[PDB]
Amino acid sequence: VLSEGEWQLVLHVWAKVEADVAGHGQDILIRLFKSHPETLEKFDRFKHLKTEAEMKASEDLKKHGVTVLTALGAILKKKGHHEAELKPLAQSHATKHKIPIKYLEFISEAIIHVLHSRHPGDFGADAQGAMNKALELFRKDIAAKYKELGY
Ligand code: HEM
Repeated sequence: VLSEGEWQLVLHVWAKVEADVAGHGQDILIRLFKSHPETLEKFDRFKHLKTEAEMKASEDLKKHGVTVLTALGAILKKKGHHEAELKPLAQSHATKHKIPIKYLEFISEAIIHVLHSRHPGDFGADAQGAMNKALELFRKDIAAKYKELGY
């Protein structure tokens, strides 16, 4: 589990993200889609986007980026007790959207990359290690639910 100090580093940089949820959402999803094209194929809403410029110009993508980061924010703020927040997410992503745990690892990488780009001062090695731990916890718990339903 993460220590109180680790959660503090995670939430300190996350407070910086909340100042521009939409901007962060775009960078993260675009990074995910470009680095791992197979993830884009999972979104019927975004499959038509063929260039980074098109992705950046999509208000629909920006809207989803907010949805994603808002859900993640609520999870991170629950620190070591995010059971209630994960249930609906793990459920939909396993059976409805069919998102393998590996894709959650990909988006975690994208999140960490964008955080470093936008908040280097509050995202040094210690904060980076803490965020990695928080995102690993997120994936681990979702994975447990995935195994439960046989996905
Ligand atoms: C930080 C990790 C993620 C979070 C917090 C997150 C959160 C959400 C939320 C809140 C929704 C809308 C409600 C729902 O259906 O549950 C959603 C929908 C969806 N997510 Fe995620 N998601 C994450 C990662 C991913 C990844 C990695 C993929 C695909 C590779 C993905 C694919 C989808 C799809 C396809 C939908 C349905 C979109 C639609 O039809 O409008 N998500 N996600």
